[PDB]
Amino acid sequence: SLLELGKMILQETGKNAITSYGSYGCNCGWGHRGQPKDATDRCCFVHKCCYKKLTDCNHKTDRYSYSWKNKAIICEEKNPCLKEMCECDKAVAICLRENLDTYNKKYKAYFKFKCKKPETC
Ligand SMILES: CCCCCCCCCCCC(=O)O
Repeated sequence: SLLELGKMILQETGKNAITSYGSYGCNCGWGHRGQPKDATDRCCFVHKCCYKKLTDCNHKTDRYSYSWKNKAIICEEKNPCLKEMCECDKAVAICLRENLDTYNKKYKAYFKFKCKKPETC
């Protein structure tokens, strides 16, 4: 669920997920995908594409089990779909942390309506 996603992003990036990524670029947070503005935004593009494959569960509302042990995310979910959801989330948290070097506050509250049509997943 969004609960787990936000906890993973805070643990890896050190940033509040809604404030920093809830409206970042053309792909992070609310809305749909678009042409990424930078690397942080490409992370969220990949994340949303990763979510489209989850037909047997709900990425928004269904919670799953995971641990923050030794500064690393471990998915401890046995439900197959919720397991894929956890790995989708884990991937974006790690990806965003890796691109903290090029994170720019200008994209923080992006006007997502002017975003260009996204490429296919
Ligand atoms: C625990 C706090 C709840 C935050 C959950 C939403 C996460 C922020 C949205 C941006 C993540 C992304 O799209 O890559």
